[PDB]
Amino acid sequence: HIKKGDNVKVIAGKDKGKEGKVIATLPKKDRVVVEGVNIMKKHQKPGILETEAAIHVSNVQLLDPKTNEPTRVGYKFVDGKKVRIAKKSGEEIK
Amino acid sequence: EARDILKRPVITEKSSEAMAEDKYTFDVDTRVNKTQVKMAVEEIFNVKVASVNIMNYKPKKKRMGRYQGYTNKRRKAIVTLKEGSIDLF
Amino acid sequence: KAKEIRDLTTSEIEEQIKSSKEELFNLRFQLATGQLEETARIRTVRKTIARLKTVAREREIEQS
Amino acid sequence: VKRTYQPNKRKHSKVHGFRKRMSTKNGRKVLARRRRKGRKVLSA
Amino acid sequence: ASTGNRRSHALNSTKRRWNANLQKVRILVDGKPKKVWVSARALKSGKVTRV
RNA sequence: UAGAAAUAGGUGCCCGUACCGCAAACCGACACAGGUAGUCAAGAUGAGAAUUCUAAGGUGAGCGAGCGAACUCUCGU
RNA sequence: UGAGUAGCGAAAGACGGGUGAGAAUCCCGUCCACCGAUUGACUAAGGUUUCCAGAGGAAGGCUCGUCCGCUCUGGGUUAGUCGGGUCCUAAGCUGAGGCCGACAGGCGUAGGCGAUGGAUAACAGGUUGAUAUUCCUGUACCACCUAUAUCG
RNA sequence: GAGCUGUAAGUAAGCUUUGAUCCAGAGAUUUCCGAAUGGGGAAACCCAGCAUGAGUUAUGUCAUGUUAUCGAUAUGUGAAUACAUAGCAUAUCAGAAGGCACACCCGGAGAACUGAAACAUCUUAGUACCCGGAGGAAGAGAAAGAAAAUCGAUUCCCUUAGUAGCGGCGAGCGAAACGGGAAGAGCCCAAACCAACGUUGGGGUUGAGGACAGGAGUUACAAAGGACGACAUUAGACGAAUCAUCUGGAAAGAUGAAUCAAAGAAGGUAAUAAUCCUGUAGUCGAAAAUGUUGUCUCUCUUAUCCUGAGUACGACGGAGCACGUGAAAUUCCGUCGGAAUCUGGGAGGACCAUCUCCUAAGGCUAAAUACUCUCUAGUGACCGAUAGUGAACAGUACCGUGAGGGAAAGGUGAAAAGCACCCCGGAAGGGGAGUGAAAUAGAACCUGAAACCGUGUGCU
Ligand SMILES: [K+]
Ligand SMILES: [K+]
Ligand SMILES: [Mg+2]
Ligand SMILES: [Mg+2]
Ligand SMILES: [Mg+2]
Ligand SMILES: [Mg+2]
Ligand SMILES: [Mg+2]
Ligand SMILES: [Mg+2]
Ligand SMILES: [Mg+2]
Ligand SMILES: [Mg+2]
Ligand SMILES: [Mg+2]
Ligand SMILES: [Mg+2]
Ligand SMILES: [Mg+2]
Ligand SMILES: [Mg+2]
Ligand SMILES: [Mg+2]
Ligand SMILES: [Mg+2]
Ligand SMILES: [Mg+2]
Ligand SMILES: [Mg+2]
Ligand SMILES: [Mg+2]
Ligand SMILES: [Mg+2]
Ligand SMILES: [Mg+2]
Ligand SMILES: [Mg+2]
Ligand SMILES: [Mg+2]
Ligand SMILES: [Mg+2]
Ligand SMILES: [Mg+2]
Ligand SMILES: [Mg+2]
Ligand SMILES: [Mg+2]
Ligand SMILES: [Mg+2]
Ligand SMILES: [Mg+2]
Ligand SMILES: [Mg+2]
Ligand SMILES: [Mg+2]
Ligand SMILES: [Mg+2]
Ligand SMILES: [Mg+2]
Ligand SMILES: [Mg+2]
Ligand SMILES: [Mg+2]
Ligand SMILES: [Mg+2]
Ligand SMILES: [Mg+2]
Ligand SMILES: [Mg+2]
Ligand SMILES: [Mg+2]
Ligand SMILES: [Mg+2]
Ligand SMILES: [Mg+2]
Ligand SMILES: [Mg+2]
Ligand SMILES: [Mg+2]
Ligand SMILES: [Mg+2]
Ligand SMILES: [Mg+2]
Ligand SMILES: [Mg+2]
Ligand SMILES: [Mg+2]
Ligand SMILES: [Mg+2]
Ligand SMILES: [Mg+2]
Ligand SMILES: [Mg+2]
Repeated sequence: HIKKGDNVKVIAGKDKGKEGKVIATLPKKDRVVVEGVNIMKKHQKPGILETEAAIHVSNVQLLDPKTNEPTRVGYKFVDGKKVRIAKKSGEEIK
Repeated sequence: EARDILKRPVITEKSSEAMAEDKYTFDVDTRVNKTQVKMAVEEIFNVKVASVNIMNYKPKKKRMGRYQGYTNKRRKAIVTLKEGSIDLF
Repeated sequence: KAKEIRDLTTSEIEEQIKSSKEELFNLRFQLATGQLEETARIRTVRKTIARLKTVAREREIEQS
Repeated sequence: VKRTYQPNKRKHSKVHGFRKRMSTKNGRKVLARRRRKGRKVLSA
Repeated sequence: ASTGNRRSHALNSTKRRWNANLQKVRILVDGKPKKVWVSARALKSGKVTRV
């Protein structure tokens, strides 16, 4: 229900309250990589790389198209297709 | 089936030294006789074969951590060419 | 590719099987001499042969 | 001094090998027991 | 043949068998004459006729 | 017995083949003074394959350095 | 704990040079010494990669270790004629039918399997780090096939 | 419905919205050994025949099919031996073989330690083991019964009852009928007698009957099929409702204010979440295959004679019956003998007579019952790494000629962020510097007791 390119709000963790694009999705581990969220400093042998580390998908939430408030997402059918729709408003999600 | 008989060329220092004497070394299927190897070489590389020498290699004991095992058993054929030449590279 | 194979005559399937087995043989020899480096071609040809033999058997079982 | 085990490939195969076990009902019982216990090696 | 017991005077029990009174005669089995072992009681009964 | 050439050219498969092997790799739990079938058989001496020293060839033994008591072991008077 | 105690598994080593962080212990050299009806050479069984090269030194090696039958990586065994099968039988094993036996099975005919024996065509030289009567060179032999003129 | 090329990091090379990886239904492929079956053989190998096809001048080589034994059918051919038969050759069938959870079940065969405070009868025990045969259950079953006022096949549960009885009348062994329940079902032949050419049809099936004079069905009662529908199973889909602050590395905790509920089961998420996620209640869903099923259909039907003979039964020897041969009926086996024929025959615990009940010596039959290697969904005042499986990572390592025996071994962190860089060192290992909430969480990685081993010293 959370896809690459989505605008998400971080609702738990160190960066709670920040918004970012979902760079990557790891469905097997149920984790996503959110740009600017959970920055790790790794010791590169052949400096100090600073790059995002994945966080659990349950720590991010989609933002409603209308109110721009976090919303759970349902599913509806329109001409034989499943479309994400917001709970808070009901408008289809991009 | 000729391309099933021959698996791969063997490129080693000894096999290169044999290549200098028009002898070509192949790993072959473990169930084939040297007549089949000669025919397969003739069909694939359009050369004349003077003789074929063949030998079997037992599985080699090998390990990766606590996992000890064996390599596959091998059959090695050395093919001496009467005429022609084989451009493996 | 099964759709593309299905439009070939039985003899043509046999002709493509032989040439695919020839390309596969050439790839293995290149790999053994450290000259291929394009290793994904091996599995592609292997599965293509499998598809070609699958259809040959399918039609050889519809005819009988 | 001479010890009890003097190995012999042929002797070992003929007395304890698979075909010798298959040759008698009690040998087949041995094979069945070893299959039931889950042995990697059923015979020589 | 059935199994039972041989009993001593002190009633000690020992396993024993009771064998049939088999006699080797030719009885024409399945049309073809053939010498087979047949019980004397069976011969008395009359189901099997010799020769 | 019933019965019914030379020459020339070509073809010739499978399995074993490494290494140790009177042993550091075999049988003895050991890189263990033990056990392990056959073959080859130099010179001097000698009846000899005995003996002692040598040849071919191999080997210096997978803890050492001192000291030169008792006692123990092997050896000489 | 016993205790830095017993032991460190038959023996002759010395020195020079080298390598190295480190050397009685590895490499090379000279001298010395031991076996030599064998401590030499070659077959068989058995083992099954221990073989070769390059790299290593945690553990293994009764000390040490730069070394190794140890570790890592890559290699190495070539046959018409050698030994065995496509030949033969011995003991023994097995055994169509068959005989016998509560069952399971036991025995046995023809036949078969089965060497430790019988038959059977290749030798000399060279060459590798590692294979050689197998590779190369030289010179042969045996069986079969075909082409150009009695078998039983 | 966006990632994917197993575990399982690593690249490299690629696949994928022109729908991949993945899940389920069905297909195709499926080396070699193994009953192993062309022959052999020390399993996973060796060596062949025949036919067909590649290839070669040709041989060598290869590919494909076929070739075990015993059965079955049908074509010949042929002995001793005249006819015949035995036998032999060929084609056709593909019936058997072997395995198992073989736990439960039926049968064959069948101990001993032990108890009797010794021991032989007895007991352990018809148990263990072995062997044979099967099924999803098996066995039993339609009264020659139980009984004594009548019941009405079998099986299984309760009870009768530790009673009656058996028993070196010791140790011990130990019913059944009645009554209460689960389940419930009855049938087919042989015979007399007819029709035909002894063999087939018709007929008949019992406690007195028989001879003669639409309704039932593939669960027994005869046996093969189709049409349509239903349901269920094997993938899935939707699925209500929370925000803020505080402490924190992180909130689900605390505090304040809300919401949902046919959903407050559960698990996950950086600490303890009905409202964040996966789910839950509830609802929806099948191209294909598999079942169970209903209707239609489709099938079949409308006392003159006989009544199971080497039988019942008896003697001797045994066995099974709770019962040890006893007052021992009732059931079975070996040997030997050996009936009656509705005025018949059998039982009612020796036996006789009456009375009463039944009708042997042919067969078939669902359910109630037994078990769990399994599968699906769940449960526990069950274990929590010396426990719980032997086994959380193994019938492995290791031991043994072999049968066989048989371990040890779980935990970094929320996230690899798994310590760039500098210094001593050949390395190992350290001290810094960084990451982290924590590095005495640094991989021999949670906590880290005791024994044991050290360094310093207040008193001695
Ligand atoms: K060799
Ligand atoms: K969460
Ligand atoms: Mg060879
Ligand atoms: Mg050699
Ligand atoms: Mg050695
Ligand atoms: Mg030594
Ligand atoms: Mg020794
Ligand atoms: Mg010795
Ligand atoms: Mg002499
Ligand atoms: Mg001497
Ligand atoms: Mg001590
Ligand atoms: Mg001291
Ligand atoms: Mg002392
Ligand atoms: Mg002392
Ligand atoms: Mg000492
Ligand atoms: Mg020593
Ligand atoms: Mg000497
Ligand atoms: Mg070496
Ligand atoms: Mg050491
Ligand atoms: Mg090595
Ligand atoms: Mg026999
Ligand atoms: Mg018999
Ligand atoms: Mg021999
Ligand atoms: Mg050598
Ligand atoms: Mg097989
Ligand atoms: Mg076979
Ligand atoms: Mg066989
Ligand atoms: Mg058949
Ligand atoms: Mg068959
Ligand atoms: Mg079974
Ligand atoms: Mg069974
Ligand atoms: Mg007693
Ligand atoms: Mg059985
Ligand atoms: Mg059975
Ligand atoms: Mg959902
Ligand atoms: Mg929800
Ligand atoms: Mg909160
Ligand atoms: Mg009757
Ligand atoms: Mg009795
Ligand atoms: Mg009785
Ligand atoms: Mg009685
Ligand atoms: Mg009676
Ligand atoms: Mg613990
Ligand atoms: Mg355990
Ligand atoms: Mg550190
Ligand atoms: Mg450090
Ligand atoms: Mg540091
Ligand atoms: Mg650190
Ligand atoms: Mg701590
Ligand atoms: Mg700890």
